[PDB]
Amino acid sequence: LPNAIGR
Amino acid sequence: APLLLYANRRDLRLVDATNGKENATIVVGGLEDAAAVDFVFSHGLIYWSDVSEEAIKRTEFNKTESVQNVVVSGLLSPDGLACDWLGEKLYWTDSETNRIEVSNLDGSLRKVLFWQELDQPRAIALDPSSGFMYWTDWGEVPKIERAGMDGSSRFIIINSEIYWPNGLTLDYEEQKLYWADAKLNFIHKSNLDGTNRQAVVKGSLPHPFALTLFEDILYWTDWSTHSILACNKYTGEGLREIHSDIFSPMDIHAFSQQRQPNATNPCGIDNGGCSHLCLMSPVKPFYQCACPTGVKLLENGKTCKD
Repeated sequence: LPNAIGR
Repeated sequence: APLLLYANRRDLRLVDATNGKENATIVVGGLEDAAAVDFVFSHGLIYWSDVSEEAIKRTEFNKTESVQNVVVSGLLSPDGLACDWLGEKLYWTDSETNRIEVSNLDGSLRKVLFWQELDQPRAIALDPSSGFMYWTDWGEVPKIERAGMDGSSRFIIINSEIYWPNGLTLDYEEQKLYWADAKLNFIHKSNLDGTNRQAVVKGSLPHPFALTLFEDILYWTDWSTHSILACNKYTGEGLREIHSDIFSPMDIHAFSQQRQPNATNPCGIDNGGCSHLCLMSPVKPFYQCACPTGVKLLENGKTCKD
């Protein structure tokens, strides 16, 4: 999840 | 100093970079998770991705009360998109299906260009009058690649000192590539083939996400500072926050015709004689006919099998 585009 | 167009999850905004203290204007509101953004200035179009609606949409920015219109659907994670304002095409990355795909501006004639050796593709930038496309991948093998805009001649151009390459843009006047790395906290530049790499902003950027350029100034969004920053594109000096308190800044462009300057479309007036897609190409005659996914191009190099 770090750096992932959230929601 | 130009207007800057940025995605902001719930909306797309424009802010004047000479006056980012003022509140941005909302170009399109009521969005769920707008992430990528780009435009075709001459056509009066703005495009964006929505990673919750799993779609690319567009709006007509010179019309009053023009709707949002879905042009591509079923995109699991459309983390990056770029508009080819010359060949009139729409390119995007998908970090869940691990693909780079193109279509016409209306979403028709979809063609997967790359589907191997992608892990976390993200930014994508085009040089239509040279027939090249550039993208980043922040996955297990972090890299910047370029290829023909027709899917030809794919090459890794940066694969060292790289970890979260999020932002990517071109300087069309100087023929330089610029990128921002959110793990290494910097902005670098290189020639278009990756050679002659140089640091611009050497460090101390918390979490840059997207990068654009206008005249002598770089502009980027930062996920940790919730702002747009700027600095000189040669020296990295003059680093200033120009617009802050942004809900969730995402992709960004300098919103100007001069960032999409006029050139001859090598497809001419008859779509290159191509039956389906006429894509920009880095080699003469500087277009290449192409067909939707799964469809074969006949021996003439122009007509897709009907």
